Amino acid sequence: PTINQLVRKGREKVRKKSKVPALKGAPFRRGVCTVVRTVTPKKPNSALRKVAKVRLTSGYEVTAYIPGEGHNLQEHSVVLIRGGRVKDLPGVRYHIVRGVYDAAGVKDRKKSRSKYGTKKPKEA
Amino acid sequence: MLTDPIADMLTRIRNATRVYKESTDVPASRFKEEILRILAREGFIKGYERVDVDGKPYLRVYLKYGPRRQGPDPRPEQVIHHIRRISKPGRRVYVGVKEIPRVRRGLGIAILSTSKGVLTDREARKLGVGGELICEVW
RNA sequence: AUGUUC
RNA sequence: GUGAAUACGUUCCCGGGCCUUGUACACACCGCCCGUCACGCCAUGGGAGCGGGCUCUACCCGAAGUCGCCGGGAGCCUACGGGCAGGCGCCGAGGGUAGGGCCCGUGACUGGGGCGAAGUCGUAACAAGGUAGCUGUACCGGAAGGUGCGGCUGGAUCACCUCCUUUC
RNA sequence: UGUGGACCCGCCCCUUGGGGUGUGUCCAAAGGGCUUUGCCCGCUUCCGGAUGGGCCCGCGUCCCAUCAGCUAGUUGGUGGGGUAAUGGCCCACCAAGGCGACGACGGGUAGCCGGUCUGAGAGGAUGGCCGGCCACAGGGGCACUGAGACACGGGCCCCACUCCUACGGGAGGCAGCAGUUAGGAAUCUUCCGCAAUGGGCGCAAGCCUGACGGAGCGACGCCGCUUGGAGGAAGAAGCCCUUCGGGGUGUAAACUCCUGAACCCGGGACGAAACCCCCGACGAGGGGACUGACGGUACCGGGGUAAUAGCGCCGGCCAACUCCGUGCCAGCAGCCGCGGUAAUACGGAGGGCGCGAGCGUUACCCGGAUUCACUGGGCGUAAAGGGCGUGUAGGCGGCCUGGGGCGUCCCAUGUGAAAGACCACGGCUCAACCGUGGGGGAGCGUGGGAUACGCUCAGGCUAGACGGUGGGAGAGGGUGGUGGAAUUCCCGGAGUAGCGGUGAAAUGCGCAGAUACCGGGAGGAACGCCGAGGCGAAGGCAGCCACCUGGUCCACCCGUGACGCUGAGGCGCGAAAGCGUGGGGAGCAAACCGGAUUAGAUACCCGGGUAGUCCACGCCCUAAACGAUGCGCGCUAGGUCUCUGGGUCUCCUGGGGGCCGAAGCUAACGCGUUAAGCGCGCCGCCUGGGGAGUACGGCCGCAAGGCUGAAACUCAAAGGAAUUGACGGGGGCCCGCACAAGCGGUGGAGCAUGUGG
Ligand SMILES: [Mg+2]
Ligand SMILES: [Mg+2]
Ligand SMILES: [Mg+2]
Ligand SMILES: [Mg+2]
Ligand SMILES: [Mg+2]
Ligand SMILES: [Mg+2]
Ligand SMILES: [Mg+2]
Ligand SMILES: [Mg+2]
Ligand SMILES: [Mg+2]
Ligand SMILES: [Mg+2]
Ligand SMILES: [Mg+2]
Ligand SMILES: [Mg+2]
Ligand SMILES: [Mg+2]
Ligand SMILES: [Mg+2]
Ligand SMILES: [Mg+2]
Ligand SMILES: [Mg+2]
Ligand SMILES: [Mg+2]
Ligand SMILES: [Mg+2]
Ligand SMILES: [Mg+2]
Ligand SMILES: [Mg+2]
Ligand SMILES: [Mg+2]
Ligand SMILES: [Mg+2]
Ligand SMILES: [Mg+2]
Ligand SMILES: [Mg+2]
Ligand SMILES: [Mg+2]
Ligand SMILES: [Mg+2]
Ligand SMILES: [Mg+2]
Ligand SMILES: [Mg+2]
Repeated sequence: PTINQLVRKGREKVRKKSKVPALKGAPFRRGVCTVVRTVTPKKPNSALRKVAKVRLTSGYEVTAYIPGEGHNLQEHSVVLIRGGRVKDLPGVRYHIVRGVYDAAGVKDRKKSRSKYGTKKPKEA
Repeated sequence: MLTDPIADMLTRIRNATRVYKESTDVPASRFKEEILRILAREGFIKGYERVDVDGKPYLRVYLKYGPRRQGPDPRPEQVIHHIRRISKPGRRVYVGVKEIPRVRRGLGIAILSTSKGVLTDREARKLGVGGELICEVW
């Protein structure tokens, strides 16, 4: 634009989009598993992926990935939702925080232990 | 009808220099001359002289170049590598003395209209005055 | 003249 | 051992070479790819309506309180020209009733939309894509689409035109 | 009583209600204590000071225009009321104003600032803690008291909600400190003390003070400190790899010395000297006394133990690799993408890298993002030039001289609080934290000054622009007419067996005589050759004639004298289709009917055919409305063809249209004096693809539809240009028993043999 145009109409400041109505802009959210179930990924990948539909304190029911080999979530398990999507399950915008509320840690886990909510194993 | 005669003058210089003209003609104004006075004094142009094309005042400006050069493309280097209007009718630019620009780290010159006349950055700074940033040259 | 698909 | 026929020609069929051209192909035409229809999931629009929020208009009732008039055939004080009670009124929080505006939520069902490794039907586009394509519009047809009119080249193999250009 | 003050009026000064003055009226007061003819505290009036305030004004202060009109105390006036005070603050009356695209009004969001975070900066984001201002105190209204409040722990009423109740009534407001409960991913002690500093009251003693000073809890944050130090093998064991020699962990450990966090012992703060008391005078000045929550804490001295280490990552970005398990599973994942049986990408091991009382994760902000671009981007083909004129506001404005000094620049000065930031020096053993001092800082006010540029007023010029005269080319537009060719049809003639049509056919026309030929006539549409270029802003415009009419070029250099450029809106124009009312209707021809073609053929080909195509009037307003290139101006080689003016005409000079090209630009293709180059002005537009030119809303339209125009969700691309290929029911050239020319076979029969089954 000419400077006069810029005077008259100016520049539109960007404005940008949450990936994550964990409402409020909370960093986490309590919810209850409504359904726990397995789903299949989008074309390139193939798996039986573990997700829970989750009804939230935030007023919203959404799906959420259950990370870790193995889990203990069932129909009313309480859960901490985390944010983070999965490039592979469409409309899974959130993860479940293992190690919190009714989400158990991941058993036998020994490497990336603090994700996966796993207590430091005893070196008896 | 020429919106910016200064700009048009600077642009006549740049256009001429890019085709290595001996000289060029620019319709005359007192202000235009005062700019050319400086271009000359700082050695970007050999100098100018008033003249009279078809019954009307011009300033014939005498362009200056470097030595002819070796290799493919022997075109002289420009003395005026760059000449750019700053203040312009659509956005006038004014700067007081303490925020006058240092152009190309000393090897360039800015030019301004001041209440003490048309001065370079160095003249103005040493005179203690600001003004309209007419253009910068290097 | 026409004359499909993988 | 004995021992032919035929080849005008290169239009056509299969394969291939060099230059050129278009290309949305590059797993390279046994390529790509379009739309209906069928199935699943997601988010939406519309939807008899229903339910809120805010708001505007008119009308009705109107607390407290300041303020204004009265305080008389009228009580109490008195410092009796006065004051206090008391009475009337304006404004007035709010409330009621009726009709608008805006916003939200929700709704049997329903239009299309996106996504869903290999669904059905045809083959519209990309090669003159086998009717050049695209386009606004209009009619028609399971579906792509077709056809009319006009436009565009982001098409044309040709041709012959005129221009440029390079001759030598 | 009236020092004085208030008020009306007059006078002087001053200039909005400021100061003085005269007469009239009107206005004060409170006592208490002592060692008492003296001191201390109070009381009253006035003047001045200081401090804190109120009200006013300039400028600054977010998103939506899919919010464009708003406004009745509304704008102003007069007179009142009210207040400390101006003011429609409130009320009568009068007038009809006031505000708005420089965004009124409306809707949404938000307390604002010093600062803070980020950033090279400009900017962007933020406004918790600390300071300043505002607002609120369960929601809403209201006043009272008062220097001050419309009052956080005061009051009234309404509403909401709760509590006590003997059922008569009562009571309540933690957004004070703690704390409970609920909501939440999540946020503390119902702590100590008034010793300090500050506040209220009191002569004082002192009382009160959840302000405050401290303690507590929490790695929440920052700074600091520890988990040892020096020695110690060509190098134990274990564990991992292994080419079965080794290699790695690793000087790491074990082990020897050394030091000595914690601990325990002794001692033990500063922060506190005032107020008060005494001398002096209850002044200055000198002297005395009390007082510590933190705390038996900090710290000092003396003893004294080898004494917590974990978290993330090792495919690329990114620093750090091997073995096993696994086998598109389990799983990873920020993006690219890893996983299909040798996976440095999954899980574990060993090993490594990075940090370290922390390390990671998620969320949000800035960065990277020159990806909203002022600094600092773009629109021919990538997203982006408005379909074209005309024009309003606005933005911008040639040459010369003077006046003004608003912009602008300069100087002084005021202001820019403190804290923070920055520099220096200092205090805590350092640092964090803190002190003290120093330099800054745009803004804005005031004074003085400069006048180049911008502005402004005045005069001037003629290079821009318009005009005069004279010439010109043109399918530029409109209305009227009229000319020939052709098609169709009608009436005839003449003549007879087919015409028509396709790849081939048929439908169809034709013995009621078609086709071809000739005469007569009608009617509609379009104008062959000329004809490639020309005109118009675009759309677009083609026989000839006449009238009306617009643009445009050139010449003379004759007149005006910057009158200019652009242009948000607005107005008008706008192909074709289409719509309405009429007309007209030859040819053509959506739809439609027939014939073919086909697997089907709702198409392509054939025969017919209605709207429509034509005209008038009125709509519609779109388009590949294209040069996919906004307008205007200046500047930067040329060559060549062409239209149309001018020229002491073998060339020059202007205006147009083309092709090739200097420099330059461009991602490239390409563009290049008809710019996409170099620049200035102004408009318009873009900001990944899809969703979608869709929905909603609004405007327009008779309707079809137009304009304006999102989001959810989704994808990791969509895309431009050029490159190498490959491909073509593209082209040119060229080959092979490829066809063609031939001769002989296979496919049929028996059988042999290989194969499917
Ligand atoms: Mg991992
Ligand atoms: Mg080829
Ligand atoms: Mg059709
Ligand atoms: Mg008054
Ligand atoms: Mg008051
Ligand atoms: Mg708020
Ligand atoms: Mg930056
Ligand atoms: Mg409360
Ligand atoms: Mg309270
Ligand atoms: Mg809770
Ligand atoms: Mg930026
Ligand atoms: Mg860009
Ligand atoms: Mg395109
Ligand atoms: Mg484009
Ligand atoms: Mg255009
Ligand atoms: Mg104007
Ligand atoms: Mg003048
Ligand atoms: Mg003249
Ligand atoms: Mg039209
Ligand atoms: Mg038409
Ligand atoms: Mg019609
Ligand atoms: Mg119709
Ligand atoms: Mg036909
Ligand atoms: Mg366009
Ligand atoms: Mg060119
Ligand atoms: Mg609509
Ligand atoms: Mg043969
Ligand atoms: Mg046989």
